[PDB]
Amino acid sequence: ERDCRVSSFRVKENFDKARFAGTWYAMAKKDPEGLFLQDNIVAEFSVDENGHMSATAKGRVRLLNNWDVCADMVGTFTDTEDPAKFKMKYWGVASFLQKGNDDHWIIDTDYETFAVQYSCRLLNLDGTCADSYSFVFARDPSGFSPEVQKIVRQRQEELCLARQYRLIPHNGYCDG
Ligand SMILES: C/C=C(C)/C=C/C=C(C)/C=C/C1=C(C)CCCC1(C)C
Repeated sequence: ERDCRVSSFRVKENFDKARFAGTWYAMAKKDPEGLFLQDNIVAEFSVDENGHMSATAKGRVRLLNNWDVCADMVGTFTDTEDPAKFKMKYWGVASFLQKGNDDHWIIDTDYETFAVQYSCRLLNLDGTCADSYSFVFARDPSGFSPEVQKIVRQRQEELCLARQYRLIPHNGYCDG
């Protein structure tokens, strides 16, 4: 039944950049292949006068050589024909941190409690996703109500990502 094609995934209706501004604590995540942020992830979103969205993010990353580093990351977003789908250019303040460009979609959000984000980095020949990442954010570091948890589980299912997220710890590693 349900369609796993990236192109059929619903997104946030009439997304509002200005209401999305602010601090968002990552609560759970579904990792992509390769190096990614491990934990202690906190993102901060901003929208200037011209409507240009940007964000800064802090998170712990395990370098291949076993060092643990706190990554200071920056991302700028470009608008598209869909208010909830953006192209994200990102880079770190330290030269060794990953740089790239990645789609950034806002699956769902109430602006005040939770948000579900999603990025497909590589499409299969059938249109499904072969390499994705998804974050579940909260406005409160204490998490969500059971009521909101139900909604979030729903969205995970529609991303065909159910049963594949892991809880993310916050223990002050990058100053929390
Ligand atoms: C080794 C360093 C690694 C992998 C860093 C990866 C950082 C990455 C995914 C950052 C993504 C985000 C940015 C910039 C802005 C806010 C939201 C996101 C979606 C949190």
